[PDB]
Amino acid sequence: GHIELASPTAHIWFLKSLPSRIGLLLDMPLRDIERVLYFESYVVIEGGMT
Amino acid sequence: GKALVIVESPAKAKTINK
Amino acid sequence: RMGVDPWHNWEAHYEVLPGKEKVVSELKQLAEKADHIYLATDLDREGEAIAWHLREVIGGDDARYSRVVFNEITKNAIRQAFNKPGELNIDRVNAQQARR
Amino acid sequence: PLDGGRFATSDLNDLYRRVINRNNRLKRLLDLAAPDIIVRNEKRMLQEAVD
DNA sequence: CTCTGAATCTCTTCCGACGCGCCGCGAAAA
RNA sequence: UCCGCGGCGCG
DNA sequence: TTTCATTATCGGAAGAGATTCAGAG
Repeated sequence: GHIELASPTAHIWFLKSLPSRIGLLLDMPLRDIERVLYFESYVVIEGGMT
Repeated sequence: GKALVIVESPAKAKTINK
Repeated sequence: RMGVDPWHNWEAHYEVLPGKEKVVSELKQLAEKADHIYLATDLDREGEAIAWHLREVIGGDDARYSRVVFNEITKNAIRQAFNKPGELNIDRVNAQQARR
Repeated sequence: PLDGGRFATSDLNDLYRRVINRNNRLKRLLDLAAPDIIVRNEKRMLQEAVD
């Protein structure tokens, strides 16, 4: 079967399994990735003259 | 989430919430 | 003084009753917890207007509001209330504004 | 099929049921434009269920 | 005196024989 | 009626 | 200064990140 979700969510292994592939791909520390993922902060996708 | 219902009379509310 | 302008297409100036500050304030904080707000005032034009005022004092988006009418206290009624609901009627609301 | 009409189930059923509950709750919340706080909380819960 | 780089510490992550008998338990919903 | 867990014993 | 109507009151080992200390300019 399959289930279609309203909003996407990450795959736990690619975050918790040290070293975090996602974080090193993004060049960002895992702590921030966790904080944004569980909706504790905002991150800037795009900023120009800002 | 939780639904908010609004009526005019308090007595009637207490009875509805039940 | 009147709070309505007969010479400017009946623009009005409504304002919370000097004795309902608390009442209105509690709804504003409680509104965030509620997902969908159900206005369940009387079906007549006065009740319809109270619903209209609540919706404009609590703010939010139209879709966040629903109109339900309770037949009786019996469960055979409080149930059907959320079964086949609807939204507030403008014509009814404007009829009450005209009288007022 | 357990004795007396009851049943024995894998935990996978519980996990899938929780995920389904969270997903349908999220969609029914989303389709009516709820305030951002509750939608974010429920998205977090859904992520927790997936994990 | 101030910064940068390496060491040191703190936190996180794994994994701890193998067969085989027994026993008694698990879950309810409106 | 197929599963898991807890204890006990054998090597 | 001032009027209307309505509604209802384990331990050990490894790895990664963070912090600190020593050496250079």
